[PDB]
Amino acid sequence: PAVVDHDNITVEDPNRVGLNAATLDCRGRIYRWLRRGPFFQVDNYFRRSVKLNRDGTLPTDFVHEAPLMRKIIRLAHRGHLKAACEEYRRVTTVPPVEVYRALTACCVPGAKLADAVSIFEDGDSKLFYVSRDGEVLHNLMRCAIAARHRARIMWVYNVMRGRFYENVVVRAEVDLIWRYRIAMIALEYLLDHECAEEAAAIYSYLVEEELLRCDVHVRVGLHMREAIAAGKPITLNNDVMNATSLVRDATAVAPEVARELQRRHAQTLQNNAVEAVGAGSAPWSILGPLTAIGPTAEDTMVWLQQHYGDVDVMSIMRWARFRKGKDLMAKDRPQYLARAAAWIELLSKRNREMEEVPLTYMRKSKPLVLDTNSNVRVAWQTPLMRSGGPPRLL
Amino acid sequence: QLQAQDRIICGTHGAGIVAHQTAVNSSDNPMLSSVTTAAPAADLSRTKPHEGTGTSERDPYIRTLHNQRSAAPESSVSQSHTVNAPTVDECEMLAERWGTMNYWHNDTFPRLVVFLK
Amino acid sequence: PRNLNHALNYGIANYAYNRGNYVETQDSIWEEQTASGQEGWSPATHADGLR
Amino acid sequence: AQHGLYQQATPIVDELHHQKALHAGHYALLINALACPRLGQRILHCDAQ
Amino acid sequence: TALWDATRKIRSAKEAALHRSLSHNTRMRASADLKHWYEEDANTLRPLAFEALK
Amino acid sequence: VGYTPVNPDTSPMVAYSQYHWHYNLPQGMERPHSVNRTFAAPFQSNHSLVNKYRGVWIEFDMHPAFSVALEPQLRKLPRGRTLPKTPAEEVIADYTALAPLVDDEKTRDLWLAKVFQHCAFQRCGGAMELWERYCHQRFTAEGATAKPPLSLVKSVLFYCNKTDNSGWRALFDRCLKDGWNYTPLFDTAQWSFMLKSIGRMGDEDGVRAVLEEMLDVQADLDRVEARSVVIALNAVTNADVYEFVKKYLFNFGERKVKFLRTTYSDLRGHGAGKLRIPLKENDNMYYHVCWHSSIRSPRQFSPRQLYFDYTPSTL
Amino acid sequence: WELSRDEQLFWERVELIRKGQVASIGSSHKRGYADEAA
Amino acid sequence: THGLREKEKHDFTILQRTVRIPFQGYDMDRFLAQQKGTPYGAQQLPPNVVPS
Amino acid sequence: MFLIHFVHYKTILQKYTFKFKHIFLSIDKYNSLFFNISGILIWLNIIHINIILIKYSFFILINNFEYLIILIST
Amino acid sequence: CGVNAYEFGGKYARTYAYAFEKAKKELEATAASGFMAPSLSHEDTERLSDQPTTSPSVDRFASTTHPEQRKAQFVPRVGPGSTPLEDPAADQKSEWS
Amino acid sequence: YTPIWKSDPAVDNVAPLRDED
Amino acid sequence: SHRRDYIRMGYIPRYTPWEWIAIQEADQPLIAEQIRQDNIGTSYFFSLNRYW
Amino acid sequence: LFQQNAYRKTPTDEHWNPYIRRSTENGVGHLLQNKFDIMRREDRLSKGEQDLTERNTIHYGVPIQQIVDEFVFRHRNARGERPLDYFKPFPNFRALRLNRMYRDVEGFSLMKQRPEFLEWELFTRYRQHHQQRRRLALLHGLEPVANETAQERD
Amino acid sequence: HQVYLKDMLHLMRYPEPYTHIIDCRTSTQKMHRWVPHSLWLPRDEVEYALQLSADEFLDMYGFRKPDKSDDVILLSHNGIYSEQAGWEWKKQFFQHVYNYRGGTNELFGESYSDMNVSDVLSPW
Amino acid sequence: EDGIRGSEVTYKIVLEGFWDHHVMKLAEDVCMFLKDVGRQIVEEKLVAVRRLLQGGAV
Amino acid sequence: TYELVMLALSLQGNMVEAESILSFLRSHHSEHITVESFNALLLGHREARQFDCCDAIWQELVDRRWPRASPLTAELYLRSIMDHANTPTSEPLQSFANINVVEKKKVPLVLAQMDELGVPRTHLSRVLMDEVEDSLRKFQTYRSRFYEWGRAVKQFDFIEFRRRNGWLYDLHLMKCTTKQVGPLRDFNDPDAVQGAVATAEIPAFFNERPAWERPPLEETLYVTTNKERYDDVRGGDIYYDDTRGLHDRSPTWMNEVPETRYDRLYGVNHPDIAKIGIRRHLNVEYVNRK
Amino acid sequence: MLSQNVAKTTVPSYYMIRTNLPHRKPQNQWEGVYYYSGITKRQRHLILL
Ligand SMILES: O=c1ccn([C@@H]2O[C@H](COP(=O)(O)OP(=O)(O)OP(=O)(O)O)[C@@H](O)[C@H]2O)c(=O)[nH]1
Ligand SMILES: [Mg+2]
Repeated sequence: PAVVDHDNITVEDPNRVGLNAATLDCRGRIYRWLRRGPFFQVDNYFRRSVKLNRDGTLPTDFVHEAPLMRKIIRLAHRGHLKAACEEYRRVTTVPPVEVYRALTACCVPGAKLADAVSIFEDGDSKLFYVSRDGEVLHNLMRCAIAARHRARIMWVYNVMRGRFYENVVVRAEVDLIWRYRIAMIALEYLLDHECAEEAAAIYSYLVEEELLRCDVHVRVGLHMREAIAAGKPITLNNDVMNATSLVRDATAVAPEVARELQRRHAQTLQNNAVEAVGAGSAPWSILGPLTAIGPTAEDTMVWLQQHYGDVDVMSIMRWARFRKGKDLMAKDRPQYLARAAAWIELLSKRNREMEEVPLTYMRKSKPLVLDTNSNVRVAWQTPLMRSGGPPRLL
Repeated sequence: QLQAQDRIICGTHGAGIVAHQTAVNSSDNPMLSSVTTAAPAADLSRTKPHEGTGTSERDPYIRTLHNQRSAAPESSVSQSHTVNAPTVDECEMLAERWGTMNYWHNDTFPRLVVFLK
Repeated sequence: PRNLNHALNYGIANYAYNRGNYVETQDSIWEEQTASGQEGWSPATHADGLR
Repeated sequence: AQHGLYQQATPIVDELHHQKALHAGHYALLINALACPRLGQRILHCDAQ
Repeated sequence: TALWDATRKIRSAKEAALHRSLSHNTRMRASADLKHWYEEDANTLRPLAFEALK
Repeated sequence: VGYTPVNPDTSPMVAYSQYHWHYNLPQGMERPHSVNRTFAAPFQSNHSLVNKYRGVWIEFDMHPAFSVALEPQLRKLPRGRTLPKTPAEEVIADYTALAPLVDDEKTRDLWLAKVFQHCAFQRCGGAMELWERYCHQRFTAEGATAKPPLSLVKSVLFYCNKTDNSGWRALFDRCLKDGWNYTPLFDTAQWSFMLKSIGRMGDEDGVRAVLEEMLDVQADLDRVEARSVVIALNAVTNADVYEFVKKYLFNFGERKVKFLRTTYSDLRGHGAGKLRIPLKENDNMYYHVCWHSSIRSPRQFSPRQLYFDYTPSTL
Repeated sequence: WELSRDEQLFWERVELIRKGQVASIGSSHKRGYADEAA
Repeated sequence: THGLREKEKHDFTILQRTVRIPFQGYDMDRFLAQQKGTPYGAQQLPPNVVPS
Repeated sequence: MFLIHFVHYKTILQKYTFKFKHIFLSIDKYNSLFFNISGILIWLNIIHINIILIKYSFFILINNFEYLIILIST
Repeated sequence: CGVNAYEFGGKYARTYAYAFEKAKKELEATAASGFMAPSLSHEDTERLSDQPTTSPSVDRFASTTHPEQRKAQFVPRVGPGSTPLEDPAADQKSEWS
Repeated sequence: YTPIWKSDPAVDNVAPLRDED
Repeated sequence: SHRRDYIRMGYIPRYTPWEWIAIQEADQPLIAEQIRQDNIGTSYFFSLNRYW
Repeated sequence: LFQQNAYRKTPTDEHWNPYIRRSTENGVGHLLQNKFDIMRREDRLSKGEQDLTERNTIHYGVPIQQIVDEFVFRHRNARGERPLDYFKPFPNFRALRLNRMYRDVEGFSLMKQRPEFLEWELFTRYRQHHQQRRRLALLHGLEPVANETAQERD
Repeated sequence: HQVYLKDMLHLMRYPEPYTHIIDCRTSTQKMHRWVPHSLWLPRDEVEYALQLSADEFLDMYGFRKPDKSDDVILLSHNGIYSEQAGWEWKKQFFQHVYNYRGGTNELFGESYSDMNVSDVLSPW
Repeated sequence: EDGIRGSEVTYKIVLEGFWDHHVMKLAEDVCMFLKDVGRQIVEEKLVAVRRLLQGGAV
Repeated sequence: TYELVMLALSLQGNMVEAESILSFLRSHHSEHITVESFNALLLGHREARQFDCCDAIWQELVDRRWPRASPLTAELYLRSIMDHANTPTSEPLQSFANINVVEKKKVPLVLAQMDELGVPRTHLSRVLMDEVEDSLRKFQTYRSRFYEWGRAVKQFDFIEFRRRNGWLYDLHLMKCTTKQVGPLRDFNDPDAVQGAVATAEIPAFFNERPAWERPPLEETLYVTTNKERYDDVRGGDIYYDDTRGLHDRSPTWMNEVPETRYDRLYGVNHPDIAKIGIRRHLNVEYVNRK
Repeated sequence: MLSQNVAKTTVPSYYMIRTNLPHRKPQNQWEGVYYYSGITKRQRHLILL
């Protein structure tokens, strides 16, 4: 099989790789050349070199091109995006994942979404999915956040869950911890801007992957790292997890959250009942679906459990803690309260069912006995609307 | 707009112009010389959805009527520029309603007069 | 009962209108085909025979 | 109830209503539970495809 | 009336059993029969009421 | 008329003739054609797939608690599609040191699978002890009930295959129906490496067992890489196993068989260098391979070569 | 049980049939098939 | 199998060549009804049968 | 042993009917348009013209395959 | 006393019992499979040893390799739309609702 | 070119079963 | 399909029949790039400079 | 009989094919799976509606256009059923169609079935009267309103 | 349609009522054993046998003529004669007709031939 | 703009034959086709629009 | 309450009423409407098997982008698509191919909409994702593949795959049509000599001798091969149909077969088969049925 | 062997040279492009399992 030396090319052509016009046996070759696909030269040059290693290792590390990648990264870090791309163009071999991490991370501050997305899309399926990574994805999601693009948040998330092809066949799939983080800033955003649907989707995925308790697992994981550093034994127990400051603090705030839920709900009931009449008080607010809380800690956890208990409330109170690096529980109490309240309100189907507005009751009808219009119908009338009238069936 | 359009175009299998009451019996006409008297129809029999045993109109030799849902075409009458008679439920909410100047001062059923009354 | 007016056409189908009156019958039809949306105010075409 | 044993739930509920320990939203909770939607899952996924 | 409610519940239960059975069985679904669904009902299935004593 | 045939698409005198459609007829479509709908052909490229993992996926399930805690040690081990070059001795020393400190069976075992894999990539021979030091007691020794995590099995097996070793035969046998039954869950890659190593060390009987097992477990035969099957069938000199290998050779596909012949003929051929250890000459097997190939492929008719010596008789 | 019974029954019928053949044909020989030449 | 069914259908098609479209009346309700003998004074007596 | 003698019931009912056309009902044929041929010109070595029916010809075919032929009002 | 009339009497008794035990076993599979019964064609099972001698999966045709001979009847019947009936391709068989 | 491989040994498949029974 | 005079007796459809359209349409795949959906924006910096 | 079932193991043998599966020819019995659908089918057959399972085979019948075409083909232009205006120079597209009765004749009982002498002309004059009524109506703005009750109609 | 060895053993241990195994062996000389639940219709007689009415048939072969819906398995030494008899069972239209290949030889370990035909062709 | 003069999306199909009447008749066919497909689609969008007009949230 | 009632009516398959309810809600109460209503109607139409309304409601729900569609919604509409796509027509339309498969071609469009709406495609039943993935693999392709998909090699390989599975019938290069159909004869003239204006390959089920003219089922009772004459034919057709009866035998058959115990029944119309039959010697009582 | 493998060429001779009869079928315009859409027995098995 022919191979082209790009160093050694001579007029003499020792290897006999060139296409000769007049030699014996040249004909079918010449035809073969004129029959070639549109990308033939380029595609074959690209695939004959640049292929996945027998190990499962990317081609990504090559000596001659390394200083270039160093330059790209170093440029992206000082925040020159265009410069970095102008050098990206000059790259002959697949660049390492670090390149893409740098480029997208550079893309985040200025909010450019489109360029980040096209970077990542350049790394997917073209280049063997060097660009499928936790960190890169993470940057993409944070970009979608900056630019307030809902559909693109969902798009990024959808990419990160991945497909049978990229998951099983390629074996390029994001790390567990990273999936947690991405999904979590997405959920943060959605629940803050009151998007019920996509919040419900992402939350349902968290539920499904057993990721509800995860932040705890990471905290516990660091303490256990220092404990292995000192040489002591470590284990995963419920007592070890409920010893964490996170869990303890959440448990401490629980009754306050529940009281806030109660107040908010009561006042929503009030509003609905007043709008029902178009403004006194309607009967709608007299007795609502929420039961009064007993005066205790256990009564609180139980109450939350039975009324709001389709969601896991403890984990949501954990997530609602930090905002933009600021700790809400230890600085602003009421803001944290209204936030955990809002999030539990949004993520639960039960609360949604009980917070609804009273609607008027639709009349059934029969068509006229003497026809004039097809559009004019005889409406059924409830016993309430006509007192008197003969005794009638349903 | 035919007379009894459904009973005939939609409800009858032939669009009315195929005569289903016909005997397949042998005829003495010169051109009908190919016609052979038919055996009576198969008694307990399960047909293909596009056919029949040819007994009656209710059961033709070839079924024309589709078995799907039938929906008459969507009116080309303007729903927007037409103004109907005011309903009750419209007159309750009349204070929140947004009309065209043609809707308030409309020649038949002006809504402004009602709104003020 | 839906047959109250039957006497007006005996044995022939029930009608809610006078079927001996030409004008009123045609008017009934008019109103029907109006309510069904076969008849009504529609943006004109060049071919509709404006004259 | 949710797991699809209503039979074992009936005596308990009867006895609860007896002592007047049940209140407004609680009945909602129970009647809603009678739809077995922890069974809803096993059916949805396995059987109904 | 109450007894009727109870009986109705019982027959309902028997039939529900049959229904789960027929819906989940492939080899019986193989022969295409509506009859399978009607060839056993609250009359035919067990427990039989007139057999209760023994 | 000439030595150059009229191309019937361009030529009006063809197109517009009585045996085709003249231009004054109404130019519609004659009949519909559903080709791709009636019978559909599955996709097999002549080129192998570009993005496939090509190696043995070791299935890292670790709890995201220890996976944070053990990160400084793990980072030296392989993650997905990443193969750090850290010296094997160091990693084994790390596990030997820290692993008794952690209480989980799952975590320790997953960790160990990763160690084995990392050592299998550098071909270090002193790994097998870790099997006899920790694991052998509760899994392969004296009918111990415990059933090993699949990751571990796959990893150790890949190590025995990469570093040529006898120990594999004890593990493999434990994975059949009556034992742990991990056999249906193996990657195609696994079987490839297995057959390759086994064929290198030259066990006809190991080969027969493994091919039997692959055929039964419904592995993907034609997508088992050619190199490994050729090496494995190369090592077979015994009469019985030879019979078995004809009868088994029929279990492959037409294409696969042609490129088995081709792979074989290249491997003792020009491509002899492609191998780390050169092949050993098996003439009967190589021949029977080329023969199977000549049989299963379609026959071309070359009358001058067949009937070259024929003569008519008036008998 | 029934396997045994049916066995003897079988060889019985085989017997009778075979005797029928030899009797009617007259001989124990039979033709080949025109395809059994080759 | 002998295809007499198919021949029956085709022959029906042949017979169709002759027939007219029926006259359904100017007032079609009235006509249909009169045909069935419902309206007033439209009642016809059964054809008199010679006793056997 | 044998307790009884019985009459052998069977359900032979065919009630479902499945026919599947053999593959050769849908196989292709060559169909042609057929007009009355008004005339013919043939030419290979020597041009020969037949004329069946003399009329203004509405249509003309030309075919080159071996002999040149012109089928007039074909 | 008349068992020898029925299918579960005599020589076929052993068959009946066989079936019976299979059923039990089979039921357990359906209990494990989520009450969606496994394939009647036994395409679900992992091992070739698994599929019973009874299953329709076992390929009984005149010839294994030569496709002309794999027909059920004398000529090769086609499905609606002139789609091949006799030996279905993998994508022709659809299990959908 | 036939036979391809050695035909199966004379083994009787019927006997073992009937012996068990 | 039911028309037995189709090419033989001289009936050649002036309008290609619905069924046939449905089939020809059903046979070939639809290019994915023909859908034309852009919700992001134009990529100013990177897009034109992408891998060679 | 051989043709129907040769090696056939079960009636559904070919039902791996989704298109043979839902064919309703033999009956609907194999497309009923769960009790629920069978109750439903029972219900809707008692209400005189169509059975939803029968909709498994989509049957587009022959369109009306095709029917009329076949009719007027079998009749070699069917001159019996044409309006006389069809035989005069340049008939408009309304004269191009068959003899169907429209809705305009529905209120006139003077002409019974056979209209006597001058009846038809009289009727035609009534018809024109109504067309002018419609014109006056649209003119001064009193026409049917799709919504209207009977008092407003009155 | 072929019937494999497994099917045959399974049909020895657990037989079906209306499944009939049938012996095609031509010469009484060479048949030294009995196939479980089998019945003897020799190949040479098949063409006549199938032309019989059920009564005439019962009379001649001493067992019931299988219906056309029932499974009929054919058996011989090589499988050759069982195949020719198979075509015969097919022509009279029988719905399930199966042929065990190398049947009695695989069963009983006997090496025999229904007919003598040899692989080698005589040089033209 | 109203009526004919204006639209959201304009498609132009340029048909090309070797013979004039070919492309003419072709144009008639394709045109009839797009008349029916066109009616279908636009009708559906119309019922959607009418629903939307009848009421809905923001 | 209302979305529950809608769901009830829908499960019943009663659309008229369900949509009436949605209409009421649209008119008066609109600002409260959730997605589960459109889910109700969707599922409903899917039951009644009206797929154009199933389409109408998805398109409408895409236009108004509120309330947001749910992955359940897309599950419903997509399911509906596959359902429509898998239904057969009646026999008149079944001649050439199964039509309704075109509805699957709808999918890669719908999928695209899911991206624009922010409905993640990875929330779909595994079942449906298989079905839809198969739909994609049927009709979708990229620019890349499309530049290369007509390579002669690929075409011919497809031809070959068809060759190994023995379906050559529909392929272009690989079929050779033989049979011609002759003209119809007019009573208006025998004299007229017809000739061919044009020629087209069309399936034989258009014109083939009517079922009542031809012998009964020819597929089963007659083995027919269309074949070429080996001799030179001076005139006439170079392809003839070789037909033989399935049950055809040599006139000499009795002799080419070994003699049987029947032979002495020769030329006898009503034999006593009980007499030469073995049952009479075999049975002790032997009741003869005749 | 396979009966649909049928000679596409006439016996080699001077009729090929001295006549205007073309050597191949003309391309069929309405024949779709053969492309690969489908699965294996192996793949179906995998999915079901
Ligand atoms: O099919 C192939 C093709 C190519 N190679 C390439 O040939 C080199 C040496 O070829 P070998 O295949 O002889 O080495 P090996 O078995 O020890 O390699 P591993 O599989 O253990 O990695 C391998 O290291 C790889 O680079 C294969 O191993 N297999
Ligand atoms: Mg030169």
